Amino acid sequence: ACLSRIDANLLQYYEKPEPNNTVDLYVSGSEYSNCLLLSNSEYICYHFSSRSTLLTFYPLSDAYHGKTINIHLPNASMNQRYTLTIQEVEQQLLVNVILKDGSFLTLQLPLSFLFSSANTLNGEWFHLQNPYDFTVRVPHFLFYVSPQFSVVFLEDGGLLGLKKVDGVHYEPLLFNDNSYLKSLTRFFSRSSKSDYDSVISCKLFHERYLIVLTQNCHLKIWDLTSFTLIQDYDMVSQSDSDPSHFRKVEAVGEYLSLYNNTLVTLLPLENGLFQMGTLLVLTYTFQNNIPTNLSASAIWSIVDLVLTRPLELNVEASYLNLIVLWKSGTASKLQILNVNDESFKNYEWIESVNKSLVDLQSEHDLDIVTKTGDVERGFCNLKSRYGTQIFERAQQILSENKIIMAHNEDEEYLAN
Amino acid sequence: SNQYQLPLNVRPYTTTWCSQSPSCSNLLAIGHDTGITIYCASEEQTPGSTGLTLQELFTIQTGLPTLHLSFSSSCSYSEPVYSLFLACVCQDNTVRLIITKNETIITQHVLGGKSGHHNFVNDIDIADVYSADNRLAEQVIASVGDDCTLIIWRLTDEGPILAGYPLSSPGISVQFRPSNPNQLIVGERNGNIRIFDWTLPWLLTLNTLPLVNTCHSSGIASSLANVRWIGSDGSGILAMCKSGAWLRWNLFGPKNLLPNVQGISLFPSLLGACPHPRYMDYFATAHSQHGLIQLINTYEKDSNSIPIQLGMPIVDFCWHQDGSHLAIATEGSVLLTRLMGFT
Repeated sequence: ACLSRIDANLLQYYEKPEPNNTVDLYVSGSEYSNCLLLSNSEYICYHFSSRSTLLTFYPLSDAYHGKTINIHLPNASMNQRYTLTIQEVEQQLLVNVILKDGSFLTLQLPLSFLFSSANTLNGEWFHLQNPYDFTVRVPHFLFYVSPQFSVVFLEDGGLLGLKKVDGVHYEPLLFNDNSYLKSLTRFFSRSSKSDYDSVISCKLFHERYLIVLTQNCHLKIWDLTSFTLIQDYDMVSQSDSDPSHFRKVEAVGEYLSLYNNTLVTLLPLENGLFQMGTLLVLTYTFQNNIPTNLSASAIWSIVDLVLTRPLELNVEASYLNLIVLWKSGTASKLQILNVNDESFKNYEWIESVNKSLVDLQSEHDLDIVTKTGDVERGFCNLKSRYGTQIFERAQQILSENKIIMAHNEDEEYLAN
Repeated sequence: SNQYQLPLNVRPYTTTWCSQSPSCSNLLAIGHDTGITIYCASEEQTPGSTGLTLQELFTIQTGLPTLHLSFSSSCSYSEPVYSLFLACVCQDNTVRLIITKNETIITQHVLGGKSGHHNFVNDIDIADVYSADNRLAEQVIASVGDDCTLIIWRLTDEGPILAGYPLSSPGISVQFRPSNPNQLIVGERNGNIRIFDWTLPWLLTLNTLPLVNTCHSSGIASSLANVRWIGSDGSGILAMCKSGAWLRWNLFGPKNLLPNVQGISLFPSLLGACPHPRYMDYFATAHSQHGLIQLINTYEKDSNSIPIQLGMPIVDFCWHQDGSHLAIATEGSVLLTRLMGFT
């Protein structure tokens, strides 16, 4: 383990577990969250709520004094954050969201407004729109390509194009699709709820090529100049073709990321295969399958992966680095795959500590410093340790469950 | 229960029986804001409910507060005249030994300033050490404070010998080992527990912090309240946290790998545990703020016994040597209460 965990609760120093400056915008976050870097060198954070009805923004480097903005949505998005995009166009956060009813919502949030004091917003910061009939063919994945262009992926397997003409209106530019004709075979139906080989991951290469990963782990490659299927690789027929079980991916997730012209793909074989080839001209060319090192049955799920330039690790022999984030319940696992050379055959897995020192010390009773004694002493201890957001959320959960402090010295309470 | 009032302007800080010396075990001292008061406990006819009453004998004036108090084995009675030796701590942050004939202080030794503790003194204890010939060779006082120091103060035939020892944290209690004055125990605020041979590194250090059973989390701050030896050979060690968590270790046979037993008082114990002089497995602990006292049995015979509940805060308490009576100083009084079961 070459890395350690440093936990940061951006409100820890302050008594109020919420910023005084919070603004609620309304249109006529504990399920997804991410950061995005902007023109001004500042990081903006965003959260999409459990229901996918609330979007929240706040500045990484000024969470307490800066403004957090809650944007309320009329209904949930069709398929969670997977039907949502956020990109900085020109001094604005452009946010598009296909909603459940079929609407295509556009949000325009000026950069200024995100770092201003204002609790008001002027002008058309949102546009509703119905470009296609999503009642019949339900979409599930929205992918940004450009300020005017971005594609839609459908549950049945089809791609839709979406071209912006003026500043607001969008129109379907359909792609040629003859994949459906496998319906002719006795092994597939159009009407079947199975059989769909929908896209589960997608990346844009050199502005023009659109690399898609399907539920059956096919890598298809679309040329946006042609709007034509250029490539179709079966990722699985390379390694040991197990007739027993290849788990066709049953949800959209982060199963590939590219750096320059390299491309790693996550294939499920005991949840353990990182294929990585190279792109070049368009041609994808295999190099090696790198398994994972995971035990206790292998019950970790990919959260996010990011292929990137090498780090400063204890091994100078490095060419590329894949950062990998697994999850199993609320427990997480961070690993770095180091590839040594341009052959993807020599590599090394680097693990990290997945609990902070403070937490480990508390769990393992290795804390010698924290003052002992009084019941209220323990109160100060825990309050100071955890921060007000958590401490008050915990005191909220207590009273709901009818657990109430008997007296000053209720040790049975503190235990809880 | 029988209740005996302290003088109207007397605020008690500490209460201790003279169990350390059989000649004087019916003597009770109360340290207060102007000195140390001595009472005598006698078997009246009474009803044999509480067949024990308290008679106030006298008051030793010192002119300043007394926070901790310990009789020595040197105490004696004569006809009548009481010859007393008391170790205590005063408002000037000094540690003192006062030798009296009744209320009159005939002799006084004071250890303070820079030569003394350099912060607040948290605890004191005293034992008499005799030579091979068996004259009084030394009287030894041990004390611990917030200056991260343990002080051993020996008063010998050729005069005083002073020694200081550094601590990793403030000293919160200290007590010589029963039947073996060569050994003693020192408690640090941080949970460290030292066994020490002062005649001589120091022999052993246990710690209650990492041992907390955590079936019920004892909390973030579980500052060590008290550690005391138990048994008449000092065969055991008992430690109690402010949180009420307690632990017991024995010292004999074979090899050892954990504390022998562990538990938790119903309430916090600001003053710590007061082990029974006759029943090792038993000790008393107070919820000093609401004025309740729980009685705990180490081998779980107890099942939450709370023989004492006052409607008032408890300042201090201690067992009479007989093991059935309890003396308790509250903010304005001292009670003698007899638990019928221990008779």
